[PDB]
Amino acid sequence: GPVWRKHYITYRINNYTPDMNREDVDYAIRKAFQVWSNVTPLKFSKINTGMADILVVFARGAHGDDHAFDGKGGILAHAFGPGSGIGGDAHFDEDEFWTTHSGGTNLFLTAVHEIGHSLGLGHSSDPKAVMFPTYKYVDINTFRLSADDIRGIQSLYG
Ligand SMILES: O=NC(=O)CNS(=O)(=O)c1ccc(F)cc1
Ligand SMILES: [Ca+2]
Ligand SMILES: [Ca+2]
Ligand SMILES: [Ca+2]
Ligand SMILES: [Zn+2]
Ligand SMILES: [Zn+2]
Repeated sequence: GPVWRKHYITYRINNYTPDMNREDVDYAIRKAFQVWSNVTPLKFSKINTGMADILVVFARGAHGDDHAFDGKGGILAHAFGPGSGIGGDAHFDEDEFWTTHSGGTNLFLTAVHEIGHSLGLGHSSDPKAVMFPTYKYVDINTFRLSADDIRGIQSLYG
């Protein structure tokens, strides 16, 4: 399907969850982008004003697209594949409790998966893949993409 046709990609954080320290949100998102730039030719840059390729949004319930959120649990986040406008954007359900650790829902881990979608990946049937569509906490300090994730992304880029 669709991929970004350029190497320099921008992101912007639209708003911040009150669940976390601001700096921790910035760092979780930055690290999640780094996971993918590690294994592709892409470069990601945070911008503070204007139109970014990938807008990161925290919202609850109905929030202006065809993917209303469902309160605590269930759908944690969703993202749109590469394209103009809302293409690339990643939305996180504010009815979750976002964290830097094993409590609540880990923002970094969720964001790695969502950014996969923002870059054009679909879901994997392999439970070991970050793109497996079921949330399960794993240690973030030593996180690695599965072989399936790497072959998926390198089928699109590089
Ligand atoms: O992209 N959104 C989805 O696939 C919807 N499922 S999810 O929110 O439980 C979810 C989100 C992110 C994960 F890493 C795992 C599960
Ligand atoms: Ca939810
Ligand atoms: Ca966009
Ligand atoms: Ca919340
Ligand atoms: Zn949405
Ligand atoms: Zn998904």
